[PDB]
Amino acid sequence: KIHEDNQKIISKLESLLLLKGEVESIKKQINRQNISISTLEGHLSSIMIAIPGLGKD
Amino acid sequence: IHEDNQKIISKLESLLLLKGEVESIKKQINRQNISISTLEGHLSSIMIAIPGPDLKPIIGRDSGRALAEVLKKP
Amino acid sequence: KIHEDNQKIISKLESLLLLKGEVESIKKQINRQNISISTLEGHLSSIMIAIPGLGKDPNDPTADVEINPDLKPI
Amino acid sequence: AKIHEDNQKIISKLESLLLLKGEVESIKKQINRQNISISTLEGHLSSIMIAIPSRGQLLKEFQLKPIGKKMSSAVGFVPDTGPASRSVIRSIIKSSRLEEDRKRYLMTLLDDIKGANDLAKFHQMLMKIIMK
Amino acid sequence: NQILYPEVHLDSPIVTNKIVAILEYARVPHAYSLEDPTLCQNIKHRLKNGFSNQMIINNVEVGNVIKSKLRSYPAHSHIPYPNCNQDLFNIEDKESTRKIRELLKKGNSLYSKVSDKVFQCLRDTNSRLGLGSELREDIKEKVINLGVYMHSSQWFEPFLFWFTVKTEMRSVIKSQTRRHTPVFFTGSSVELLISRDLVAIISKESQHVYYLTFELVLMYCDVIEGRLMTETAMTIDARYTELLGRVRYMWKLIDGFFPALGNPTYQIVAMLEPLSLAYLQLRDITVELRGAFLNHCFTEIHDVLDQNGFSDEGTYHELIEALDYIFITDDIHLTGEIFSFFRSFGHPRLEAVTAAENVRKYMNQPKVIVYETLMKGHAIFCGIIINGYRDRHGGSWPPLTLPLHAADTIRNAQASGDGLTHEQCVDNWKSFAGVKFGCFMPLSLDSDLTMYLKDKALAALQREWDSVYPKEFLRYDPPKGTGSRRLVDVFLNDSSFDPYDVIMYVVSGAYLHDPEFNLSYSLKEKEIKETGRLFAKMTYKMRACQVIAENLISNGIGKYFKDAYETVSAFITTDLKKYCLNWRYETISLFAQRLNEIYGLPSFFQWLHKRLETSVLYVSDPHCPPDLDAHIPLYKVPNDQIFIKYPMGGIEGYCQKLWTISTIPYLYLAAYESGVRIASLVQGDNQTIAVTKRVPSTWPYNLKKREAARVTRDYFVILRQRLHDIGHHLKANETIVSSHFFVYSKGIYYDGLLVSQSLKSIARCVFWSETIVDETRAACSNIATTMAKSIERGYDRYLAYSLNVLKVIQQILISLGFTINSTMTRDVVIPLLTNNDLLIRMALLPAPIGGMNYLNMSRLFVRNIGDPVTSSIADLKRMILASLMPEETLHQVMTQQPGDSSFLDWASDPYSANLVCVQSITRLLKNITARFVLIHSPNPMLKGLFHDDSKEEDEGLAAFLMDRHIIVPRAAHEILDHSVTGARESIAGMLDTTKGLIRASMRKGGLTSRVITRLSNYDYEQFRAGMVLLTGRKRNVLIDKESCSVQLARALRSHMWARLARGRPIYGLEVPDVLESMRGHLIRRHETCVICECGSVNYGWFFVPSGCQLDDIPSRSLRSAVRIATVYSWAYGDDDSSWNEAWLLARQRANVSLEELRVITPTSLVRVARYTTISNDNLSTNFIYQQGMLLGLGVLETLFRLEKDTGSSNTVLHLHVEHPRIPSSRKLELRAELCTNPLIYDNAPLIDRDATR
Repeated sequence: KIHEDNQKIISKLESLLLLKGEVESIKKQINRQNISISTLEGHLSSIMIAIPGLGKD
Repeated sequence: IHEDNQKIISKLESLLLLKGEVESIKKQINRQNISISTLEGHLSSIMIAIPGPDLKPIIGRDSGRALAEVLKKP
Repeated sequence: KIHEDNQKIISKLESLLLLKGEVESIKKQINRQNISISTLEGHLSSIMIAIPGLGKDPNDPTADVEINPDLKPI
Repeated sequence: AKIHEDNQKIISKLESLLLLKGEVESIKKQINRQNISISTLEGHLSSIMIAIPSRGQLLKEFQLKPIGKKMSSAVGFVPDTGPASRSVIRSIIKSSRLEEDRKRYLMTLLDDIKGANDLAKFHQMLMKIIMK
Repeated sequence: NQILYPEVHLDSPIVTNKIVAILEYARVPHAYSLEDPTLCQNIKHRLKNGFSNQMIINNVEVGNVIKSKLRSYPAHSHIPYPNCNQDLFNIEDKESTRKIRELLKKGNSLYSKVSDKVFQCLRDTNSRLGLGSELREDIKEKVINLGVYMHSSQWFEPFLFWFTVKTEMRSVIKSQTRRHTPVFFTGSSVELLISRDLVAIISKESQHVYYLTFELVLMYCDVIEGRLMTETAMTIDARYTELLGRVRYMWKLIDGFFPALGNPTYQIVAMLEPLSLAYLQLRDITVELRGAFLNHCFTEIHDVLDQNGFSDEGTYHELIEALDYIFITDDIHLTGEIFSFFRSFGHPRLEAVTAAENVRKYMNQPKVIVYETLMKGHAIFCGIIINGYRDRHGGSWPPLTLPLHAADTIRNAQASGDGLTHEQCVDNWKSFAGVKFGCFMPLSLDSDLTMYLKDKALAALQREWDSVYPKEFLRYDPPKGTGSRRLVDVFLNDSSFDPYDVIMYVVSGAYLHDPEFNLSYSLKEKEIKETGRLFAKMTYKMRACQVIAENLISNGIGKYFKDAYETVSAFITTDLKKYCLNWRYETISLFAQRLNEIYGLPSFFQWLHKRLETSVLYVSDPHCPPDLDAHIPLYKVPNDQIFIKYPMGGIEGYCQKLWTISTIPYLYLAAYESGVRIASLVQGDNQTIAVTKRVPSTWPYNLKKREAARVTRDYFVILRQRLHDIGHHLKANETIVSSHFFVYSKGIYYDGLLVSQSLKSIARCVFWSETIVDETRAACSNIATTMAKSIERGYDRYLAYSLNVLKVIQQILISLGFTINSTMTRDVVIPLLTNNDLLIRMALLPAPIGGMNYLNMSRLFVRNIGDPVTSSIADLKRMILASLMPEETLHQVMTQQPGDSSFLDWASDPYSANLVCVQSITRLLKNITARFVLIHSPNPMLKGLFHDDSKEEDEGLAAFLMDRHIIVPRAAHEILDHSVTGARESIAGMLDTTKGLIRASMRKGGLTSRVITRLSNYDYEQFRAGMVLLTGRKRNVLIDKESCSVQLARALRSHMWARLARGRPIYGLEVPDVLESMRGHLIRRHETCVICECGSVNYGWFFVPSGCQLDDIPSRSLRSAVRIATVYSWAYGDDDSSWNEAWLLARQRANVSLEELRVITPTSLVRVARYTTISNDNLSTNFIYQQGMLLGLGVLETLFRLEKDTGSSNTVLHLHVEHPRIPSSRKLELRAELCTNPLIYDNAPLIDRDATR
């Protein structure tokens, strides 16, 4: 029964080890979006403002 | 030993509860990924070329009233 | 056999203890992310009040100042 | 007893994973707060850039047009174009500390020169004489 | 009114449409052509309708007289205003100018009597100081024959004609204010008609006809008189020999260009001001900086000649050769004298459409700016504010909120309290992207009143904007105007004025929805530019908000913005005139938000652009009418003619400090990118940037200037790029870069030398002065001031004194014989004109002792003389010793009839000698009008400052201070200046009444008829008092000849003040004269005569080496209370009884006790002066020694004036020098209740621990 319980512990530990790979996939997706914010911040740094010639009213 | 093994299985069931939370994290990153992609689509629209490339975007005053005067007619 | 199974349980448990360094790594990426959003909000804050009529109805963005310069006529 | 001692080591590692449970839950709150922050940022960004005129147009010569080597400016004088440059070179000869016969000889040489590049060669030769 | 005269000098623009309107009402044909024919339609419409008034009927008869005279001349041709200038600069008629010729010939006779003795007195003065050996021989012939040189000039015969026409026209204006028809006066070559509005001149030989208005006559008189005085001054003085010929050729050349070119000649005249700087830049050491700006000037002159039709290659080359003859000279000091001849040609005629289309072009231009450069300048701006608040508050950071994304350098500097450099601000410009300052600048508005009293014209309402145009020039009847015209009239008559109410009128947003807001333009009075310049007029509340906004910027944040190796600098001069048109809302917005956060006012500093973007602007001149059939509101008016419909820009002025403090960060950004150091100086529309780089000391002088020029050129390119990125468009051709010179207010600075315009003040030395009544004394004081200013800028001293005497004699003769005053009775004119010696003695006697000479011989050498009475008596003794004036005149000075003045008049003027009828009458009229309008003002800011019984309190205070056993008049002046009396006098003095408030007080009746009759006749009283003084025969036996001037001045002050003083002593007013005390000796070689002969060892030592080339290289009220306590404790003694009176006087300004009050209360000389070593060791009275050093510098300047270098010997110069307690007899009347007005009274003692300030 103790041997049966130990195999159940091993099976749950392998399930948590499969969860680790999904957590690492979260890290890659967070890092990819961080670059996307960074390149958008560069383009808002390079904005030129246009002023019209005559006021409307 | 058997009583200790039931305690170990009891804590392992609590540790398996985190899988729904990690999927909840994944949906939030997916929701942000749509939000950034719409902003990148909005950002690429007002980009033009400048003679002299640089590709600096230009924002108008009210809705783009100044852009009819400054820009070259296509 | 049971003692050999305990060594396997500890061996699989070691990599789960190493997950804490990865979880702390996510914390640093979120901290870097909220600074990067804060740059965008700082750029949005300056552009909105420099260009008039762009505030998207916030009741006069220039008027966000504090009012106690020994004035108080109201 | 050794197997029981190992099981207590199993329990202590599982409690350490339970301490990690709260920290991962704290990450989900910060990602949720960032999505609200970027959505309000999206609403303000969508309000601003509605112009939508990745190239469609060009500016109609609003640039500074930086100065050429031939053209004169406040940085320096370079001879170019027609009538004004000859008058400027003549004024530099007449205002100089040179001898009068040398100034008259340079007037004769300046009246001889016709080309625009040869006017530039005279000006570099003229400034060499003034410096010497 | 009988107290207002027509204006002597021109303070108004020249408008073509006025001349066209008069000549079309008079129906006279004319040759003018208008760019807008609108007036030329409207008049016709009125003449189609039959509209007429008194001015139309009066002008028909004048035109009929002109047509009846022009029937006699068949081939007559009218010439317009510019094209006739060469004729009208040279016009003479012998028959028409007889009386002024006889008057000036009599002046030549009197000066020929006294000129030799004037020369002898000046020669003795020169020989006392040791310069007698170096006196030039030509100076004698120039002094004796000065009138002959004045009368031999070519502008004398023009000046007599134009002075006659001006004086006869002024008689017509005042007399008409019988129906006599003006008739022509047939001269030898000129036929003349003078009316109130028109002068018709017909030349009999050429048959040329000229029609002129009053403004043109005033302009021609000023131009010809300035040319006459300037040519006389250059002919007499020997240092201006070549400049005389060059400016004569300039006059001939431009006067030749006037008939053919016309009004575009003034563009060449305005181009004469860049050309001197360009020809001075031609002599630079550096390589390509010589002919940079001359190329732009020559290109623009070629463009001016090409556009008008003179497209010939021969003409331009001859003009270049002529300009090369005029502007090339060897002396640097004579280069900048061409700036003095800038106004010698006249002023262009103007029209509103050209200025309107220029501002329309500039303010309706689209722009694209860059966000990054704007944010970098914003980061530098924030860094300057942070460093200023750290410097004034002990290193503490101001209240601000850094964003989350701020750099670690900025956050650690905020935590550790460390200042920020410019590099940290530019590199981390994203750290200042979302900062928000706290409120740390107070709004002090109830403590200042100095600004609203300044007069500023107010525009009309928006509902009634056509009221400025008369019914005569309009096709429709304009609405009658009800708005007030001036700022001070609204401000004083305001029943409820609150300084915070207009700020609420901005912040609440009522200015954008105000129905009566209006801005208008008006043409400038004196601009050489043909387009001209404009000044703006606006309504009351918006002008008040403008004044309060500029005060808030000036008193607060702007005070933050004021500032084996050697250092070299090079200069950039730029113009800032058109920068205000270039500013927009997007560029200024972030800077205005930061000022809003600092001052705590929401949307206040953004007011100008938001108001201008929704309003229509127009240029207003009465003779230029709108092209409208009926009355139409401004928003429906088209964008043509004088109207600018929806401007984007800033008006000239009105936000200048904000634009300046926004502009400086971009200069610092270009400095950081170019790696140079900047010192920046801002003049009026001129900016000088000094670029500094460190250089080795071992390098020669040639290479260091090349290095400074190289880094200056690189900085200039980077600065042009960064100013273009925000949209200013610096336009590099107009700016100038130099390695030696820069221009500022005094003159040109050239490598430690000052190049000054000495001949400008001589051109400003004219007859009469800008007063509403013609006074002789103010005119003579103006002559003395102009001659003294010319002496300080480098003119010769003795020649200026002789010209001053000649001009005083001529001014007295014009004031007696050729005047429009009807109060000049024959009882004073005939005795003065028949007796020559009486008039000469009146002209030569100094004014502190009763004469009409306002220039002293000590004043020619030093700026400050101590006692005017003692200096005047010393000058009179010099004139007696030189036989210029008789001895008995001195006795007359000591037997003069005393005047009537109280203790208050003595305390206001401590050096007065109680003379009869000396005070300027315009000052008296302004003081009475200002006091009346400030007492009778219902303004709540003036509740208790001005009372009906103020004058009795002031006289009681003066009689309390100066009726003690010893009279000290200087200390009482200092007490009254810092008391409530001087506070009221300072508030009344800053209000300029001008003509308008004097007329308004005449309609109110504050000026009584006795006041008008008495103030109308004071010139006759001055001449009567002078005649009674000089004809009296009373002698005092205590007057010894060549006695001390100090004892004579004490006896004079005791005699004139004997009614008030009653024999008590007077202390603290006597000082020895500068010229009498000091004797000079020059040691060229072999010792001193004075030291060996007299044994005197009290002298100052001056040394000039040989072989040097001279030609080339708390609250204010608390401080007032402290000053009152200090002067009263010092002058009247200190004890227990005297400190009570000092506390009672000082309590009225600040809220302090007795113990707290005890605790808290405790030039042209430089040409020699760079080489001069002054040692004061052999001296043994600080004022006497300081004026001695100034006299020594003046003597060494006079010695080396005409010589280029010190020659072969060292120059050594020697200038030898030859109360327990006062108890109070009166008692203090004081005031029953202390005034609590915030301008004057300080409610809190504030910092009692700090005894400084």
